Amino acid sequence: AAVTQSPRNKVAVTGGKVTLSCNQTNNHNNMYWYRQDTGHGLRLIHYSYGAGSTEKGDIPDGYKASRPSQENFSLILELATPSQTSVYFCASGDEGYTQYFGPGTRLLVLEDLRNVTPPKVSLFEPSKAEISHTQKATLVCLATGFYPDHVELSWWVNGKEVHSGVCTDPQPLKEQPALNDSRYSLSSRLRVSATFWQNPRNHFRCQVQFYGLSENDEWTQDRAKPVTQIVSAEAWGRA
Amino acid sequence: QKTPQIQVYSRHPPENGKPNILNCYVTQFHPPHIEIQMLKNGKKIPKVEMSDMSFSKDWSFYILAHTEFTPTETDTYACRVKHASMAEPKTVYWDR
Amino acid sequence: NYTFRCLQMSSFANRSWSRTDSVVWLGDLQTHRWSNDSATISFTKPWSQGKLSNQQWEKLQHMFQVYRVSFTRDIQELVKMMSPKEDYPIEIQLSAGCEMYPGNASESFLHVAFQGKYVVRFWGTSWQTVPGAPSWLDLPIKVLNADQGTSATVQMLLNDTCPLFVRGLLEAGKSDLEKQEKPVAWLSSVPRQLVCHVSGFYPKPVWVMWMRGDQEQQGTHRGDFLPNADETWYLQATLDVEAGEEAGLACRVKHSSLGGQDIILYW
Amino acid sequence: TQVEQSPQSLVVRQGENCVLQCNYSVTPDNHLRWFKQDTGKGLVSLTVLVDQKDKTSNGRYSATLDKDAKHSTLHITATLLDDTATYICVVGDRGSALGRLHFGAGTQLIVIPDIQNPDPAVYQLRDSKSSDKSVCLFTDFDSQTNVSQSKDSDVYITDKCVLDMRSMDFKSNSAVAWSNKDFACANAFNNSIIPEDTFFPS
Ligand SMILES: CCCCCCCCCCCCCCCCCCCCCCCCCC(=O)N[C@@H](CO[C@H]1O[C@H](COC(=O)Nc2ccc(Cl)cc2)[C@H](O)[C@H](O)[C@H]1O)[C@H](O)[C@H](O)CCCCCCCCCCCCCC
Ligand SMILES: *[C@@H]1O[C@H](CO[C@@H]2O[C@@H](C)[C@@H](O)[C@@H](O)[C@@H]2O)[C@@H](O[C@@H]2O[C@H](CO)[C@@H](O)[C@H](O)[C@H]2NC(C)=O)[C@H](O)[C@H]1NC(C)=O
Ligand SMILES: *[C@@H]1O[C@H](CO)[C@@H](O)[C@H](O)[C@H]1NC(C)=O
Ligand SMILES: *[C@@H]1O[C@H](CO)[C@@H](O)[C@H](O)[C@H]1NC(C)=O
Repeated sequence: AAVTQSPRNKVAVTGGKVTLSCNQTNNHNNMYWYRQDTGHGLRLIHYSYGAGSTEKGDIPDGYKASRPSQENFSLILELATPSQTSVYFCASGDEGYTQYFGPGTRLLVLEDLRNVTPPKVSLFEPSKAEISHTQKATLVCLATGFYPDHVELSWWVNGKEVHSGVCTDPQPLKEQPALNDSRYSLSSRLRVSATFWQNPRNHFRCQVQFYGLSENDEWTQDRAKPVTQIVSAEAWGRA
Repeated sequence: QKTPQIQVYSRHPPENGKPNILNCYVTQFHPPHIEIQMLKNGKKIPKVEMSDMSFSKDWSFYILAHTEFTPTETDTYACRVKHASMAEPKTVYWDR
Repeated sequence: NYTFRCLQMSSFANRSWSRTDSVVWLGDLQTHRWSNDSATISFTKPWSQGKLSNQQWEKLQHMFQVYRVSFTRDIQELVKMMSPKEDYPIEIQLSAGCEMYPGNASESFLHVAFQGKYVVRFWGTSWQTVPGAPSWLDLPIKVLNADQGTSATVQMLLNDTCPLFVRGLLEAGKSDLEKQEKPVAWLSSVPRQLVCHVSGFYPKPVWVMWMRGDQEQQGTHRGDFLPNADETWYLQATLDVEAGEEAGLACRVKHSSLGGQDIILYW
Repeated sequence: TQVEQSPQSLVVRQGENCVLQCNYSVTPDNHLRWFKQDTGKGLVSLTVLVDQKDKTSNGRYSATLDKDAKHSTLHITATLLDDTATYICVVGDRGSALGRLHFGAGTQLIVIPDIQNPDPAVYQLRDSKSSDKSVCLFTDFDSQTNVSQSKDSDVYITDKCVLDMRSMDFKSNSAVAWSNKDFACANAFNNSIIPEDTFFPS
């Protein structure tokens, strides 16, 4: 019995309005919104027993729920605040006890968007030296120059995402650790059998989904408006 | 909503000058929130004991109040009851 | 044929404030008292604990302590579910226990009333509404029936614990239940209605009749049984007569305690 | 704070076992549930213990519950690399949708990968579009080796990370170094105690 959340990831500014939404197809009377903050368990914000009803949870302040239909439960932040930064979970259930949890939504609330920047994405090709020594080919992706740290790096081989022989940095590293509001870098690896790299009909792509502004955020600066976008980099197999 | 029945009667046979116990039996009321005073010559009586509330098979509530009293030719004793069912508080007087 | 009754009354004024009080009756004698204010169930009789060990009782009360808290939240969360259909004030009443019979036979009931009308019961292994109940109770019933943990507990409470516990009670409390207490009677009159006052007798069965010598006056009206504080009863019979007929009227009172010495009281 | 977990965090080597505690004061305690949560991911349920004294298992995971002691344990047998995650304890105070869940903060498990055949090397890699900018890759070292962030602030070194070629059953450690601006691969990791037999080719 599946449950979805949208957006999965959001960057927002203090004062702004944010809406988190939960679609649930299992015909469940009951729905719930939680927030997870490191060092605490999940905490209940609002819940609902059926279309039209919403209910205060344990930590309701700053939040307003909306249950228009049996399928949808929305959490509305009428005035976003740095402190509303969190991972947000949604769940549903029937009259039994089990709750079925959504995949979660990372919200970041910044005081100011002046620093948002999409990354540069370079792909680095396997070493001839490596290939001959290990019989394996390591590709390296490098996403740099971005802010904030809300990026999802993913690896694609012939239009399909691959997870095997992949590893991404768990934490983005700061480019100027001293200075504040510093931009970040991130690297990732894809190891393949050398014969797989040496295959010209194999298309390799590293893709970073960067989370930035919405086409509705006011932008005063001269540079291009750092919108939520996909920046990627690409190379074919070669013998 | 249901309106309460008040019944005032004494434990032992009424006899002037002789200490006795006066009972007030309030019954057949809903909701269970209720205010009961026993009254000598119009005035409230201090040490007035109450049984725990309970209800009959028919689901309606009842409670029993009682107090020491010495009946005289002169004094009048009464039970006044306030309940949401009633606009004005109901006073039933004692009669030997 | 004794009936053991755990009567619970709960009031919910608004979303926040609520209270729950309980009494326990064996036949017509109170055995327990549980005020909202108290954290523990009170014995109102030296033999209230029946024949359970200290450890069995403490475990039993701990189950109740938990129930009482849980019952409160659960109702409040049912109002939330049912709204705006239903709203405070809300008055719930429970009536639970068993009736004991010849041999080792019994029957257990658990009846729930809402706003003063009997609507729900435990029967067999599940909650069910009774005839007359509003259809909306079907959701609360469904939610309550989802909780297998409570079901099996309640089944154990009604099937085994009640009959067992009460049996223990009737042993330990034989001298009180079998108490004989003599009545006392006095005559009086009102504008003409004559009144035979019978007071202080136990147990409840009693015979009161106005009589001209031997002829039992067919016009005698018995009143209701009214309780005294000290766990004895009070009853009166009224005879309507025309003034000047009061001569040679008597009141005859029969009660087990008197041992065939009928109380005779002449006008 | 009615659900407490122990330890706060633990590091174990691949293949070893480990035990996680959960102690609570929730009342009543209808059921207890163990969640597994990968970094970034959400909550995967592992088991749900319901009885007064209950025991469960699910693959290499097993679990006990003692309701009297208000205590539960999650046993992982022969830890794998994929076990690296946070383990969340959850107590449910009702057997119906009328209940509330009470989440513990979690226990962080990290599992150290078992590299059988180390082969430490540092290769150079070319940008696909601009063959004049590049990166340096320190690979195939074992987990006894640790990587150290750069001397120069204008040079960057990522922390080590393990990858799994599942179809080959092959795990390898790797870290990446680079700089935008006279910086070379054999000089990239002076800052770390790297194996003395590391392969520097070309
Ligand atoms: C029945 C009397 C016979 C016993 C004789 C002893 C007499 C002792 C004198 C003291 C009596 C004074 C008290 C009078 C009260 C009236 C007695 C009737 C209550 C009987 C029902 C007890 C229920 C026990 C189970 C329980 O605690 N459940 C709660 C707690 O539930 C949790 O904990 C439970 C308790 O955990 C246990 O371990 N239980 C247990 C304990 C001991 C044993 Cl041996 C086995 C299990 C279970 O885990 C459950 O699965 C879990 O969900 C849960 O929240 C329930 O939902 C509570 C509501 C039940 C009543 C529903 C009435 C329906 C009303 C209609 C609604 C109208 C809608 C309006 C909008
Ligand atoms: C407990 O007894 C019930 C039936 O007993 C009646 O219901 C009780 C709650 C109480 O009111 C008693 O005085 C009554 O005598 C058993 O329920 C039966 O269960 C079977 C399947 O198990 C079902 O098919 C029957 O229809 C049920 N009977 C009725 C009348 O509904 C129940 O199994 C007993 N449970 C335990 C734990 O002892
Ligand atoms: C609820 O009702 C009680 C008594 O009727 C009252 O004193 C109290 O103020 C009320 N509380 C709320 C939150 O409405
Ligand atoms: C009854 O007791 C409960 C539990 O201790 C308490 O929270 C509640 O306020 C009490 N109600 C009243 C009216 O005293």
